[PDB]
Amino acid sequence: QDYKVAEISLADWGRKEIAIAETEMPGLMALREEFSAKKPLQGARIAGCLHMTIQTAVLIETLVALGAEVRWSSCNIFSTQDHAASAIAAKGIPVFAWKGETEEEYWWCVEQTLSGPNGWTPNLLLDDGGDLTQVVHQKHPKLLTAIKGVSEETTTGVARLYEMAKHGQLKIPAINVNNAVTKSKFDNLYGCRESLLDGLKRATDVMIAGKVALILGYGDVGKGCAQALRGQGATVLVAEIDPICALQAAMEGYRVVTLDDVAEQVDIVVTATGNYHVVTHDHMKRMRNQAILCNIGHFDSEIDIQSLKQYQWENIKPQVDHVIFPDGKRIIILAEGRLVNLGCATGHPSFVMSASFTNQVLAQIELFQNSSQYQNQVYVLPKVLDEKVARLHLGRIGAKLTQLSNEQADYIGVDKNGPYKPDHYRY
Amino acid sequence: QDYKVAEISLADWGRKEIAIAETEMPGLMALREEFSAKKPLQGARIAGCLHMTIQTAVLIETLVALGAEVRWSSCNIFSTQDHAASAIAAKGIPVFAWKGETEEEYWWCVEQTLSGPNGWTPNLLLDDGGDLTQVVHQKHPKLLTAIKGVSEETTTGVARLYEMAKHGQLKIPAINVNNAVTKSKFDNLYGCRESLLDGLKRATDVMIAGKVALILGYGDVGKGCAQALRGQGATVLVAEIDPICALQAAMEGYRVVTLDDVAEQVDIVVTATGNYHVVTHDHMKRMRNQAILCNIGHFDSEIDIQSLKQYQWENIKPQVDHVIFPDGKRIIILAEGRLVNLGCATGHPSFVMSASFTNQVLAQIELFQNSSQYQNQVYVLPKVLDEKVARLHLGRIGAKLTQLSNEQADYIGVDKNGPYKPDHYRY
Ligand SMILES: NC(=O)c1ccc[n+]([C@@H]2O[C@H](COP(=O)([O-])OP(=O)(O)OC[C@H]3O[C@@H](n4cnc5c(N)ncnc54)[C@H](O)[C@@H]3O)[C@@H](O)[C@H]2O)c1
Ligand SMILES: NC(=O)c1ccc[n+]([C@@H]2O[C@H](COP(=O)([O-])OP(=O)(O)OC[C@H]3O[C@@H](n4cnc5c(N)ncnc54)[C@H](O)[C@@H]3O)[C@@H](O)[C@H]2O)c1
Repeated sequence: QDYKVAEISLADWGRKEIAIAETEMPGLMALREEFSAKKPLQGARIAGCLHMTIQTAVLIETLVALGAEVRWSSCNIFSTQDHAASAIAAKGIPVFAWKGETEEEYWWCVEQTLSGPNGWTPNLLLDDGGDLTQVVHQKHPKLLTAIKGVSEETTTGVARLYEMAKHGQLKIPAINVNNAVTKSKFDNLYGCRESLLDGLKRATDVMIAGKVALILGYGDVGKGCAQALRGQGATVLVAEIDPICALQAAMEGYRVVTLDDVAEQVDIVVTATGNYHVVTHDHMKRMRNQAILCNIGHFDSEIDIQSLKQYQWENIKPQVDHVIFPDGKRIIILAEGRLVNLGCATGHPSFVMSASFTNQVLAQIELFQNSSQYQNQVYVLPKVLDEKVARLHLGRIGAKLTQLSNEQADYIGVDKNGPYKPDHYRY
Repeated sequence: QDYKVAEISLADWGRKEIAIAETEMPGLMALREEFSAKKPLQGARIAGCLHMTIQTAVLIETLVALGAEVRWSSCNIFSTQDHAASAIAAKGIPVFAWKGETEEEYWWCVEQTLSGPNGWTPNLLLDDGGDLTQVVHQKHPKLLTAIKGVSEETTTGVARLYEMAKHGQLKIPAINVNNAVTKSKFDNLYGCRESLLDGLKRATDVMIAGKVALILGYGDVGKGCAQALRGQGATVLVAEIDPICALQAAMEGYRVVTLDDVAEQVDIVVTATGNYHVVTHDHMKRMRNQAILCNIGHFDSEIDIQSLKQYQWENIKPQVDHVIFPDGKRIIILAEGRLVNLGCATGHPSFVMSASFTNQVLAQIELFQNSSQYQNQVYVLPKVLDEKVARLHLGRIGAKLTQLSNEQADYIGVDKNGPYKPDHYRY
């Protein structure tokens, strides 16, 4: 068995939910219809490290339908949906992922995607968070020469690529999929606007209405989280280090505050910073009894979980834990500080993951075909492809585009078929 | 009298409202405090073409306090606040602006800023919409050699600059002030979110709640307009030519439709496209009795007002008119299709105009000092100045910034004092 999953017999349940998700993912299904005959990824050998969800299974099978061979692992120890991994494993696709991995099992799973039977080695990386990129660069540099490039899913992974490039550590071309508009401004924002609530509500019977909720970070994710909780009747506080993002939050009616000031006043804390130890031991000590603490940023290091090692952890149910302080006060921590929407729920819904993953497929096609035209730097896909991604998703939600006349295209200086905005337009 | 205004005796009223606006405009007052002693604009001779409002008077006096000599005109025939122009005129600053100019008077006013007593000629342009830039390039090309550059306020003006550059018509450096983040994402969005309602409510006793309102265009302005009307209980429809902006509107719960389809179904139509003849005669013929039609984009050419020339126009009150169709049906048109928030009300509130105009002052300083380092192209101010603008406005609305620790700055790859985002971050 060239796979490792929890229970293979969950495959039929996974297939059923995959069939449903396909009908919510028109971008991926359109790429199959456009490309599955020509097979533009025949000869592609993709090592993938990205949350093994039902939506990711549709990504995997789209890559396969386009001719790729892949080997897959998840980029988080709690984010796998076992029945999704099983459905993929049942198709014969090598996948190494289950919900609740140890850290040792996590890195073993990543390692399994770098080599397969018969001397299989990847010529492409598909990464979400930079761990697979890290492993190849730091531990298998012999693989780097045959890797055409990496396409990277998330903000934290791109930050790691930027730092590698700055220091001359990046040795392959990189496509920043996060900063496709149809990713960052949809997945990160609208996806989290729904899936933060999913994780919070599955984990606890805590009411949102009337609570004081603090969001750390007001980037694309924090913007969605703030919208989510405000709609449900919470008083929403925001912390920011960036004065432009702080001003945006203030102009939406949020008080912009520091956790140092407000730790005693909050019922719910959501870290969305992409940063390190924004919630410290003293904050958690100061938090009220039964306060809820979770992280929706990529790595659990947003919270200094290590400071809680000596307290009793009393498990409530899977991925919901009480940490009991010596004075008897308790806090509720979700998923041990790992990504809450994927640890305590099922991640983003299918429709918005389709926009992200259509971008992923196009990046893989571009790297596989034209990696020779790229240097060892970070790039984004051109705006014409970004607009194509949006176009492919309009029909599902019944949106009808107006067509420019010739004089209207000339008036604003665009082609009738786009692209419709200057390169640095921010939407 | 080196000025032309409506009634100079309104100056004391203008001074009173200017004093109030100063307390809402901390960015401009901070630049006075930082720079009024060193006078970085001593020797600057600015021709300005920008809505002569109370907020613009604070801009003008900030430039003057920094050492500039200016001559001012408005960029719209209805947008001047007569008492603001009078307060400026009373200070001895040459200004040529009144509410309700004819088109001949409008262009005469622009012409007055290009020459003053004693052979005064500008060495800097400050433009909002591109009309002043057009006049200098097309009718006074002798002035171009001594003009250090132009800073441009709005989306439509930047579009005109881009087209000039593409064809080799741009003969001075240009600073795109619109695409400072602290302008486009604040002024265009939050400003219009308030000032569309201002104009609509001052013009008519029309209730928003229960109405079907159509916004043409879902860029920064249309986004604010949609938010405004939705908060007040209207069913909000959106039209778009750009599939990314259409998808954004759909993901906020707006039906994305064409005016060709829905003309008979709408109570209110707001053009926010920056484009040409998006509302045609047939649309207006099809609109219901007492339907309200207005434009919040820069030029009245969004609506083919010319098609209504032969119908009776029955004035309701200043800038509110009935157009009576031969079948007896009437539509209400605001400000003859000119900018509704400035024609039927007073434009954006002071706080957000401060962020825009602080950017304007910094662009003028940069052009005056360093125009030699620029070619005849369009540029934006660097992100460090954009962040400074936001920083200067945080105190007024009580927002408290978190400070990065050293390890946190290193973790995300930024300096503790910024800039905090990559150059192409979209906020
Ligand atoms: N859970 C999900 O489904 C999901 C989806 C996309 C991204 N992410 C992850 O979420 C994180 C945020 O993503 P994003 O796209 O919003 O990034 P972003 O850079 O757009 O937003 C992060 C924000 O955090 C702020 N910040 C940084 N340090 C801070 C501190 N100490 N205190 C307060 N604010 C601070 C920054 O100023 C910035 O505005 C990343 O780790 C990203 O990989 C998660
Ligand atoms: N009233 C104000 O206070 C104010 C403030 C800022 C800008 N403006 C003006 O408003 C206009 C829009 O500014 P913006 O910053 O939102 O620009 P933008 O480019 O961000 O938004 C314009 C949008 O209109 C869409 N569009 C173009 N042609 C269309 C058509 N035929 N049908 C439907 N949609 C169409 C474009 O796709 C785009 O998304 C410009 O003229 C700008 O100068 C007015």
